[PDB]
Amino acid sequence: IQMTQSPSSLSASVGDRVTITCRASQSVSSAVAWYQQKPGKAPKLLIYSASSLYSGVPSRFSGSRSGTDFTLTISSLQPEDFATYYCQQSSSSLITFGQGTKVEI
Amino acid sequence: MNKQIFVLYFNIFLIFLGIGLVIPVLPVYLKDLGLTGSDLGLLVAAFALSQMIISPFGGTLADKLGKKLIICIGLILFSVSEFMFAVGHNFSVLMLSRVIGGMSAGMVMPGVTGLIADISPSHQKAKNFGYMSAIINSGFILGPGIGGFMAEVSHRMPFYFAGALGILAFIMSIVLIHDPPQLLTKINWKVFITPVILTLVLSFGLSAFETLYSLYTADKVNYSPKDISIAITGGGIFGALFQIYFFDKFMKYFSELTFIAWSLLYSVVVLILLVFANDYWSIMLISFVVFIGFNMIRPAITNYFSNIAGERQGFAGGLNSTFTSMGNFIGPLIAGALFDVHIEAPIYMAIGVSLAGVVIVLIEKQHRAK
Amino acid sequence: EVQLVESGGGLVQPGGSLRLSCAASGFTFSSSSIHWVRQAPGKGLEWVASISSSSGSTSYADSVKGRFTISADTSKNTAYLQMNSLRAEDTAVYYCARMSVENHWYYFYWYMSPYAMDYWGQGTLVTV
Repeated sequence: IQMTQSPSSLSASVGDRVTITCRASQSVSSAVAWYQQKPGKAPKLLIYSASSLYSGVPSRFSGSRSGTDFTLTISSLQPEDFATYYCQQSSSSLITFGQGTKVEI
Repeated sequence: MNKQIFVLYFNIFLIFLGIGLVIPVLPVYLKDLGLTGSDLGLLVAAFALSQMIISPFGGTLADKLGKKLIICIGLILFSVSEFMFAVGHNFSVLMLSRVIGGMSAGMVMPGVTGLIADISPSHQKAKNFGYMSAIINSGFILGPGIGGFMAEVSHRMPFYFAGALGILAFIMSIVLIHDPPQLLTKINWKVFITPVILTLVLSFGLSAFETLYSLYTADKVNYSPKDISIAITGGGIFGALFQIYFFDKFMKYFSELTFIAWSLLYSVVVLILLVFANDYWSIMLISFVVFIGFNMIRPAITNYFSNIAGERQGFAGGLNSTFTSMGNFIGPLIAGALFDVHIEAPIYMAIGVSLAGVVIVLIEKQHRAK
Repeated sequence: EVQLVESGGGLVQPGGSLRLSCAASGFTFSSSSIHWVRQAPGKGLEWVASISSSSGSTSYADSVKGRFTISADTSKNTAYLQMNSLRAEDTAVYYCARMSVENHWYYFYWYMSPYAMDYWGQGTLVTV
């Protein structure tokens, strides 16, 4: 189950609205997760469901689903958000990550 | 798999055997005291109410404390209930024993289901639910048979068997079991409705007929529980074997809803024939052929539920068990009430309910076509 | 609190072997599953393997089906990834994460814990 994440790169300024879509071909279950990774460190959990929010994560992040398109929304951006955000679905025992959205602030 | 799964399956097979144990020996139990059919149904009905009421509380206790302790506590309570039921003298002490057994069953079942979910791999979950349904149905069929087997030597001994088997299961569980906003909106409340209603009507009709057959035989044929249980379990094994061996041909030319609609049609016409049936061998044969349809309805219903669920097979199993208990309590009280008011009113209710299931399946098919 | 530490990595001859291990601490190993992901230099992540301690079920990715063997011993709370054949595509920074799998009882039915890779240890590096 391959998933396409669009776009690949996304430049942005501070305090804007940024959205990233990772589309799953077989989308029947909302087992979508998103990870933020900084250069030279390990990715940290950002969303662990369709629209949930893990503890210790800023409230500005949010997720949503529409049929097959999974949207991550950053309502307000800060310099900290300089990182790469990946999509992951684990509906089955197999796990497949996305391609990556390296934002450039 | 390991024997830890065998013990867990036994913990449910024995529970449902105890569920079905009362029906064969019930007529002598409540006729030597001379009790109206209302209480005869009310015994099993109160068992089912206890099970369903304690099911969520039992699951909560299993989650908050630990599955092993809840399982052994429930086996101990079930063994105590089965030992006490055979040392009863009046209606109250028997209803209390049935209630305690029901609460033990309803607080064991969630614990065993959770343990099986925690031990089984993520891919053998639909299959495990299939074995769960198969074991539950086998216990439902086989309870009365174990009752009637040694209901012959004495009328307290089958519950001695039940208590001894509960103690044995408890001692295996002690030495073998070891410990390791979109939540509710996922169900659309418009897809599971048809299988829910269908399993409800199936369980209701089956429990009602199982309750009514013993009363009818006792009040008209004046016979012993032995061949009553023999006929019930023979119909059960006939239907189960028929379906499990010829489902390859059944699935070839029939769909699911068509199968479980023509099943109700066959059951209702055979029950209409049962109205005409008034002879010993005639009533025996007609009950034997009636039970086949009720027994073969269930596998199609659980297959439909599994197909509908897809990935939420735990939810499907929980809903199926809850609504099976719903039918198993709604049936017996009304069956006893009508048997009190008239000897064929339960039969008329059964055929009407079968026709209601028929029209429900018909409207589901029409909605699917539209 | 909860931390994960990994050992191994370094220079590997092509086709050689290396035992990549993850040391667990702070969480219940038998109520969680340890998974391994791979990060190629300048590329995106990709799940490699996963083992569930509460059930003994192991899963491998299609590109890696039948070449890396995963295991986890509960006694020392360790997670093992055995490498039997390495190549150019296998060079990466390998991370080790924990996947929480514990059934919670909603009334009348058990529901699994939501899928998540909560705790990540600083991954080691495997070259060549």
